[PDB]
Amino acid sequence: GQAEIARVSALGAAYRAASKSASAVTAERYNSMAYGRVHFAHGCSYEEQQFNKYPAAAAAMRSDSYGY
Amino acid sequence: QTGLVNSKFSARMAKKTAKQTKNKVDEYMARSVQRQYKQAAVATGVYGTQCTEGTVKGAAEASRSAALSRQFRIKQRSAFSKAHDLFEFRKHAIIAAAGCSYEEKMVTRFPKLAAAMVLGQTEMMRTCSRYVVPESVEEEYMAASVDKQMKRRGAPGGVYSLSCAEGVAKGQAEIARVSALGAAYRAASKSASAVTAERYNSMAYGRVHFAHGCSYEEQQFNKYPAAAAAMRSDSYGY
Amino acid sequence: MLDAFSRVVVNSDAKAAYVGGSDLQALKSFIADGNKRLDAVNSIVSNASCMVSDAVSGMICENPGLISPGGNCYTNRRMAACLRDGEIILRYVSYALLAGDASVLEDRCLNGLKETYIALGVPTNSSIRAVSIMKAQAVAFITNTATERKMSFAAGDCTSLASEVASYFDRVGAAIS
Amino acid sequence: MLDAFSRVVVNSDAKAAYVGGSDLQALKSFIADGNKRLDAVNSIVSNASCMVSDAVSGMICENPGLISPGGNCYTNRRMAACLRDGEIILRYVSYALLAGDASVLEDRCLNGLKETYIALGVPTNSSIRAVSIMKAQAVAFITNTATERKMSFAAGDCTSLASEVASYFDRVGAAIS
Amino acid sequence: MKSVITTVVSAADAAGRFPSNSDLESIQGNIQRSAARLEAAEKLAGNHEAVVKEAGDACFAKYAYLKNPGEAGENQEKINKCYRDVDHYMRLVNYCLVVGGTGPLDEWGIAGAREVYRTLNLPTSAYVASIAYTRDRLCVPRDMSAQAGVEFSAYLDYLINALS
Amino acid sequence: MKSVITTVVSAADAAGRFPSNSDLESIQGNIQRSAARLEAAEKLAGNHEAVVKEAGDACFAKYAYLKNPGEAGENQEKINKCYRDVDHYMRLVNYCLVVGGTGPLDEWGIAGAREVYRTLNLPTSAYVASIAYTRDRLCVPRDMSAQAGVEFSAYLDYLINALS
Amino acid sequence: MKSVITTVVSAADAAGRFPSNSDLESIQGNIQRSAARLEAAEKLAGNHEAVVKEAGDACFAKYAYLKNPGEAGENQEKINKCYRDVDHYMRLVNYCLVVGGTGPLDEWGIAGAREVYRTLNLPTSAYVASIAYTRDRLCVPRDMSAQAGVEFSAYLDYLINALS
Amino acid sequence: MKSVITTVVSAADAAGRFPSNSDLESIQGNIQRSAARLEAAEKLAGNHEAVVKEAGDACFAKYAYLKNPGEAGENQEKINKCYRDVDHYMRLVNYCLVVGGTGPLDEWGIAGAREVYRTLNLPTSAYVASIAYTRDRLCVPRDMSAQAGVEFSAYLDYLINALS
Ligand SMILES: C=CC1=C(C)[C@@H](Cc2[nH]c(/C=C3N=C(/C=C4\NC(=O)[C@H](C)[C@H]4CC)C(C)=C\3CCC(=O)O)c(CCC(=O)O)c2C)NC1=O
Ligand SMILES: C=CC1=C(C)[C@@H](Cc2[nH]c(/C=C3N=C(/C=C4\NC(=O)[C@H](C)[C@H]4CC)C(C)=C\3CCC(=O)O)c(CCC(=O)O)c2C)NC1=O
Ligand SMILES: C=CC1=C(C)[C@@H](Cc2[nH]c(/C=C3N=C(/C=C4\NC(=O)[C@H](C)[C@H]4CC)C(C)=C\3CCC(=O)O)c(CCC(=O)O)c2C)NC1=O
Ligand SMILES: C=CC1=C(C)[C@@H](Cc2[nH]c(/C=C3N=C(/C=C4\NC(=O)[C@H](C)[C@H]4CC)C(C)=C\3CCC(=O)O)c(CCC(=O)O)c2C)NC1=O
Ligand SMILES: C=CC1=C(C)[C@@H](Cc2[nH]c(/C=C3N=C(/C=C4\NC(=O)[C@H](C)[C@H]4CC)C(C)=C\3CCC(=O)O)c(CCC(=O)O)c2C)NC1=O
Ligand SMILES: C=CC1=C(C)[C@@H](Cc2[nH]c(/C=C3N=C(/C=C4\NC(=O)[C@H](C)[C@H]4CC)C(C)=C\3CCC(=O)O)c(CCC(=O)O)c2C)NC1=O
Ligand SMILES: C=CC1=C(C)[C@@H](Cc2[nH]c(/C=C3N=C(/C=C4\NC(=O)[C@H](C)[C@H]4CC)C(C)=C\3CCC(=O)O)c(CCC(=O)O)c2C)NC1=O
Ligand SMILES: C=CC1=C(C)[C@@H](Cc2[nH]c(/C=C3N=C(/C=C4\NC(=O)[C@H](C)[C@H]4CC)C(C)=C\3CCC(=O)O)c(CCC(=O)O)c2C)NC1=O
Ligand SMILES: C=CC1=C(C)[C@@H](Cc2[nH]c(/C=C3N=C(/C=C4\NC(=O)[C@H](C)[C@H]4CC)C(C)=C\3CCC(=O)O)c(CCC(=O)O)c2C)NC1=O
Ligand SMILES: C=CC1=C(C)[C@@H](Cc2[nH]c(/C=C3N=C(/C=C4\NC(=O)[C@H](C)[C@H]4CC)C(C)=C\3CCC(=O)O)c(CCC(=O)O)c2C)NC1=O
Ligand SMILES: C=CC1=C(C)[C@@H](Cc2[nH]c(/C=C3N=C(/C=C4\NC(=O)[C@H](C)[C@H]4CC)C(C)=C\3CCC(=O)O)c(CCC(=O)O)c2C)NC1=O
Ligand SMILES: C=CC1=C(C)[C@@H](Cc2[nH]c(/C=C3N=C(/C=C4\NC(=O)[C@H](C)[C@H]4CC)C(C)=C\3CCC(=O)O)c(CCC(=O)O)c2C)NC1=O
Ligand SMILES: C=CC1=C(C)[C@@H](Cc2[nH]c(/C=C3N=C(/C=C4\NC(=O)[C@H](C)[C@H]4CC)C(C)=C\3CCC(=O)O)c(CCC(=O)O)c2C)NC1=O
Ligand SMILES: CCC1=C(C)[C@@H](CC2=N/C(=C\c3[nH]c(C[C@@H]4NC(=O)C(C)=C4CC)c(C)c3CCC(=O)O)C(CCC(=O)O)=C2C)NC1=O
Repeated sequence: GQAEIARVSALGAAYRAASKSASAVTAERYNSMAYGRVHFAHGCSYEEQQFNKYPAAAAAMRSDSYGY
Repeated sequence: QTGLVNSKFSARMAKKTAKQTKNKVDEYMARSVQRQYKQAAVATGVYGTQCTEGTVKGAAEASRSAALSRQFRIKQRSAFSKAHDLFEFRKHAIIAAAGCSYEEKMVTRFPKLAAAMVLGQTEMMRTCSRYVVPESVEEEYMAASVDKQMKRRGAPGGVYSLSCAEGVAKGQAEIARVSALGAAYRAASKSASAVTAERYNSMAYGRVHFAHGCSYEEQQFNKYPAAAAAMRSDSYGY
Repeated sequence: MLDAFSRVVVNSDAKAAYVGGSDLQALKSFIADGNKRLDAVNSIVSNASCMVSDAVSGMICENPGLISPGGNCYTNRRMAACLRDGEIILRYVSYALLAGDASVLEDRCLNGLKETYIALGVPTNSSIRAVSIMKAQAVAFITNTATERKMSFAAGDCTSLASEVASYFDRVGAAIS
Repeated sequence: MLDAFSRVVVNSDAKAAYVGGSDLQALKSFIADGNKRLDAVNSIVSNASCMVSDAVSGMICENPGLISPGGNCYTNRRMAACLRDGEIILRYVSYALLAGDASVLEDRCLNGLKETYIALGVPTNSSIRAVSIMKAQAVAFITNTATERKMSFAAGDCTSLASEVASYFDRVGAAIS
Repeated sequence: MKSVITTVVSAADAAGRFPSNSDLESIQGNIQRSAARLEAAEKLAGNHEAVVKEAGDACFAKYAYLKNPGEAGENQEKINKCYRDVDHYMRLVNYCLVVGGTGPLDEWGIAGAREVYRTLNLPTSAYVASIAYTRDRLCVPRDMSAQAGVEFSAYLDYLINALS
Repeated sequence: MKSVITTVVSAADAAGRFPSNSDLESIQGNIQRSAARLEAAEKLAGNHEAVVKEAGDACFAKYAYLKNPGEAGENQEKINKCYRDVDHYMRLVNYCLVVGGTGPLDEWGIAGAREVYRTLNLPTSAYVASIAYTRDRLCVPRDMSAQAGVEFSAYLDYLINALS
Repeated sequence: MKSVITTVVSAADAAGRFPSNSDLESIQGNIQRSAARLEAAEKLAGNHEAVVKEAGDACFAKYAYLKNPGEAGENQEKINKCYRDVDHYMRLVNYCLVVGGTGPLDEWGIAGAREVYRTLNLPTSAYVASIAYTRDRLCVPRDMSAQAGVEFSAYLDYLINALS
Repeated sequence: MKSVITTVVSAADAAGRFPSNSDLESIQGNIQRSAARLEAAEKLAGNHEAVVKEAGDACFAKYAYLKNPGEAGENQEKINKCYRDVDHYMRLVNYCLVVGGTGPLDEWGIAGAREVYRTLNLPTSAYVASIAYTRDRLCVPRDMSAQAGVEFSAYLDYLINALS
């Protein structure tokens, strides 16, 4: 049952992130681009040019030893 | 965490994107223009005979049925027929707003506003087919051949398109027949000050929208303005 | 519009009479040489572009005043309108030949054409000479008596279809006169 | 729009390939049982009015909440719109069956219908149950397995046309889902 | 008057095109069918006293309430004008067997049908009862051939679907 | 793509009507012709190396002025792209023999034809010379049957009338 | 929803005009009538079990042919859904007595009425029989007042004229 | 000519509808008001020499600059035509008290008003000064009743709002 509780809790958080303020959706929009560009791009001028267009793809990458 | 990969059960995108509140501007812009264009038919408070839907008891509800599947058919268009609409509606919306470079940008950003402007302005100054009656059989053949050529784009290549559809259930084409038959009587029976008001803006409308300096076509439209009223643009269909 | 099948129905509806074998044998004869009719119309669609060229240039070849300055077929804009009109008339005559009835020729083409040409100043005499040349070409193409081009077919008689299209062409001529 | 003859032409034009007897035998087979297709479509036009009244009333017979106050098929205005929409869908499926191709079903009917019903609040589940009942009626009328009415025909097999219309109906169902 | 030739000529005329091989193709379809859909017009033309008598009283057998005083079919000329209407409808079916099209049914019996029978209280179920009776009174090998039996019934069920 | 079924389905759809006996009638016309207009597609499909070679040089035989330097058909790839065009046109004729319609000729070779050959200086008389040569090189009892010879020539003369 | 205020506000809005003395005048007409057309809504609201029972079986008394097997009103839920419909129609009449307008009759019972009863074979004469019975079962000094009796019957005969 | 009946008849005619209970309701509003808005037309009809004399010189008292040579109201016939205009405007107010509508004000004094006074240099403030003076010279219990005093002033302030 615990995976189901963690399901429903992760399902509510997705609604809460899709419903926040207009000043915070465009604040998390920019530091995501910057975060991906410094932590993972490292001068590869394609990957920056992908992260600027699409920063949710920049936010969706972790480091290696986080797992999952 | 997305609806695609194997992690999630069918709940996503609970938010306003920049799509939808773009399109809700064009909704309101089309409606606040149809208001101002219908506000010329009801000038002093009485409803004029132009803005009468039905004459049978259930002709108005059936015209609402016909007019709701009308603009659903506009949504059932190909991508080649999506794109061909706005790039000539923008052309023709420039011709409506002669000066006023405010309106030149106003009709150029918004896409359902310019479609409403070119049909509300011809409904407002009464330059349609079904409002002008030929003063002689002379103009009747003139306007017959314009209707012949203008319905060629409604059946392109031998096949009919949905844009020429006339009813979607049985009996509905007959209701739309009788409703179009009453409107022709009502247009042939109006005031003497309105038959010669629709006579002039028809000449002017044809001359600016379709003649474009061809000194023959003006010289045809001045003699015969029901032939000028009987020509549409391309992406109206029918 | 009507065709050959519809005109007996319209004629019998004004009697309140059922149609039977009193007049269905004419329709069965329309059916039996109906393949001759499809052999007939195709010879005009095959040579439709040469027919207007041979007709409208022959009109000027017999009347050089149409291209004198001021004439009806004088300038480059008016020549295109006349070459367009000739092919429109040929298209409607081919419609009436395929239909077996001159209903589509009357209302969509000839209804209101005479005083349209009167208001435009189009001379009727040259127009009549333009349709009659096309009639002479059509009756030569139907019977395969064309001197310049011959086609392939099954052998037999086709004067019925040649006569039908000959009756359609001066029906066009009588309306614009 | 396209039909069965046009789709091989569209498919072969993107090869720059001439069509021949590599794939004309499929079209000749489309021709040979083409009279079976005309026997097939006529059974749906004969019973088109009963099909929508057996479909839409069965939809409520399995779901009484559509006519609860507030429901989609609740009032007298909305019932007419739903009975109209069912017959429109049946009309386009009959177009696609006569054409031998689902091109006319896509663009003129199904292109933009799903989010049209989403914007109107039309429940999709009841709509799917409405098209599927009509599918079950159509496959019974094609094969003459209808329990209430039988028709006259020449004997033989018609599962290919029954399968074509069965593939058209859940093609309608997949687009509005 | 939608026949098979009116369909192709107006389609070629809307596009401004000469009659091509598409348009020539449709006319031979009005050669192979039309050898045998005109024998149904023979069967309908010589038998029309009996088939509108046999179908004229079928609706009154189903709906005997019409003959009541104050009801719809009150007096004798009511019934005479009703048999007139059944004769008119079978005449249009006889026309449609001859054009190869539903044109004479459409623009002479079907267009504006619902806006008469509603305002005059003529029940359309009584109209479809006679045509439905005539549709199943026909058995194929006695009255006509196989090609004629399907095409005669197809114009009947088209009017049945159009009337209600 | 005007075939015989696209003509009737869109005509029924513009009126909001079910497919009636008119629409069913047109399809059997695509049964009686179409047994023998597809043998012309066999004759065109296996012989297309030779019939576009024999017609490809017929226009250069009539119009030898094209091969001049500075003229229209200057170098070798001019002639290669010209033979490509004759192959493309005979492919659309082969398609039109198979649909039973002029659709694939129209929307793939005829629509927008005049607005290319004028701006690129391709003379349309050189295009109609090859098709006219192919029209009279055919004699009926050697290459195909009688039904095939008329319908193969009818799609050729339709394109001849459309190109000029 | 054509009430007396929806009529004048939209008429002033189509002209772009403020509400003038014409528009203010129409509202006091909804003061003098509306003191007594709402007592008819009291009479209809507390008596609606009996007036749709008394009118529900009047159509079956006139039209006993409906209850036959294979006929229109075959089984028991047929009759239950028919009494449901008579209740729905008298509810819209009760609404129309309250708005002072024919709006709730129009857009909830009258719009699209004819395109249901024809395709489902519901005879509209059976619908107008109940409403006509309810129109003459009312006598004025027993059930309501004089102002209420005319305005209650006027919404009934409006629906009678609209249904047929 | 927007009266209370022209508003409802054209609204019923645009929809193709018979005059229903909405349309009948608006006319009794022209019964309860119209017993007392016509006494204002009595007060205006017998007193119109004095009320346009008293208001005619009020604008010249406020705007004495008009009477200068070279200015707007130069000579005597200027003043005569100005008093003519005040008489014309009070006549249209007298008409509007009688129709129960602003129609005769609109299409006879208000439509095209601004496109005359601008091109002829007639100052609209001088026009609204007389009507504003007439609006507050009226006190209710001496000249008319209470129902008449509000409806006479309402047609005056409507023209005041329309002129500027
Ligand atoms: C929602 C989007 C939206 C727009 C883009 C504008 C477009 C627009 N303007 C006017 C109406 C008008 N538009 C203008 C503006 C101009 N007229 C001119 O002669 C100049 C060329 C031009 C810019 C200076 C004026 C002065 C009027 C009032 C009179 C008139 O129609 O000319 C009307 C008709 C309404 C009416 O007159 O009753 C419309 C649709 N209005 C809108 O509501
Ligand atoms: C549906 C049927 C149908 C037709 C029959 C034509 C009929 C027709 N022809 C012309 C118009 C014309 N028609 C002609 C023709 C001629 N002058 C002659 O002496 C010759 C007899 C003849 C050429 C063979 C000319 C020259 C004009 C143009 C007049 C001008 O600009 O000078 C016009 C006016 C429109 C225009 O200017 O193009 C029309 C409606 N159009 C149709 O839609
Ligand atoms: C300068 C003066 C000049 C002329 C006098 C005419 C010459 C001319 N040729 C024809 C007559 C014709 N014109 C054609 C047309 C054609 N023949 C073909 O086989 C081709 C397919 C197509 C043109 C390419 C046909 C078929 C006839 C009938 C006689 C014949 O078969 O040649 C007629 C009609 C006879 C009549 O009036 O009754 C005329 C007047 N053209 C001119 O330019
Ligand atoms: C779209 C394609 C298509 C066609 C074009 C026609 C093609 C065609 N025509 C004929 C057949 C024929 N065609 C003709 C016609 C003529 N013979 C002549 O000598 C004259 C030149 C011309 C007169 C107009 C005759 C006389 C016959 C044979 C007799 C007949 O068919 O009745 C036949 C033989 C079948 C039959 O006997 O009916 C065919 C297939 N049918 C088609 O399916
Ligand atoms: C060309 C193709 C084509 C279509 C498919 C339809 C699609 C369609 N349906 C509706 C409109 C509608 N459609 C329905 C239907 C239903 N509600 C249900 O739960 C059932 C599943 C279903 C009946 C079987 C209803 C009830 C409305 C009206 C909504 C309302 O007013 O409440 C509308 C809006 C126009 C109108 O209000 O009539 C459109 C465009 N129209 C077309 O032109
Ligand atoms: C109140 C509850 C209620 C129901 C549950 C349904 C009953 C019903 N009937 C059919 C099924 C059908 N309905 C028809 C329709 C007809 N048969 C004919 O011969 C006539 C011509 C025409 C109507 C007059 C046909 C042909 C079938 C297929 C089975 C059969 O042949 O009877 C189906 C489809 C089966 C499925 O879902 O897959 C349902 C649900 N109707 C209701 O009212
Ligand atoms: C518009 C009028 C018109 C039609 C309706 C059809 C009518 C029709 N169908 C068939 C003929 C046939 N029809 C069927 C079809 C069926 N048989 C069954 O058992 C099933 C109920 C059904 C499957 C869908 C079969 C199996 C044949 C005989 C085999 C065949 O024709 O290929 C035939 C005999 C000719 C032939 O053999 O092809 C005819 C005239 N044709 C027309 O011209
Ligand atoms: C050419 C096509 C054509 C038709 C399809 C019919 C359709 C039709 N029927 C009627 C008219 C009628 N139809 C009936 C028939 C009936 N009413 C009854 O009382 C009986 C219950 C029922 C018998 C089934 C009656 C009585 C009239 C006359 C109207 C009347 O008396 O109320 C009328 C009015 C003119 C007339 O009196 O004939 C028309 C146009 N008539 C046509 O000309
Ligand atoms: C043109 C349209 C047309 C029709 C629809 C029929 C309709 C019809 N059927 C019958 C009369 C009959 N028809 C049949 C035929 C049959 N009964 C059956 O049980 C079998 C299923 C079926 C074919 C064997 C029989 C057995 C009778 C005599 C008994 C009766 O009247 O039903 C009669 C009386 C005279 C006669 O027999 O012809 C008529 C006019 N006749 C027509 O002229
Ligand atoms: C599917 C349908 C289809 C067609 C009908 C043709 C039509 C066509 N031809 C050309 C294009 C061409 N056609 C020619 C042919 C000629 N020009 C000459 O120099 C010679 C005189 C003459 C030989 C007869 C040439 C040379 C080009 C290339 C354009 C150029 O080089 O100027 C092009 C431009 C693209 C290309 O290079 O192929 C197209 C679309 N191609 C198609 O794909
Ligand atoms: C809010 C406004 C409103 C109305 C005016 C009515 C109108 C109406 N009636 C019916 C629907 C119906 N009406 C009847 C009634 C009858 N048919 C018979 O068999 C008897 C002869 C007759 C009794 C008089 C029946 C049986 C149905 C269900 C359809 C059917 O079973 O065929 C339906 C379909 C939905 C349903 O089942 O209720 C609607 C919208 N309902 C409404 O909600
Ligand atoms: C809100 C709507 C509404 C109605 C339309 C009536 C309808 C109605 N009438 C009666 C019942 C009755 N109604 C009357 C009244 C009359 N019979 C006559 O002959 C006179 C002309 C007339 C007025 C004196 C009589 C005498 C009875 C008893 C006998 C009967 O049932 O008809 C009953 C049974 C209980 C009762 O009396 O109220 C009902 C519900 N009542 C309502 O609540
Ligand atoms: C039926 C409705 C109706 C009206 C509302 C008025 C409106 C009106 N006033 C004037 C016209 C005028 N109005 C004035 C009045 C004035 N200008 C001055 O010099 C003074 C400052 C000022 C007094 C207040 C004058 C002088 C003219 C004549 C124009 C002129 O001489 O310049 C005219 C031109 C015709 C005329 O001479 O009367 C009209 C239509 N007249 C009407 O018939
Ligand atoms: C879905 C798309 C759509 C339509 C198309 C129309 C069609 C239509 N117009 C109507 C009804 C109608 N129409 C007009 C006139 C018309 N109305 C105006 O507001 C102006 C400025 C008018 C002139 C153009 C009037 C006066 C009425 C009566 C209802 C009212 O507005 O008071 C009615 C109601 C009929 C009835 O109630 O019986 C319909 C169905 N309505 C729609 O909803």
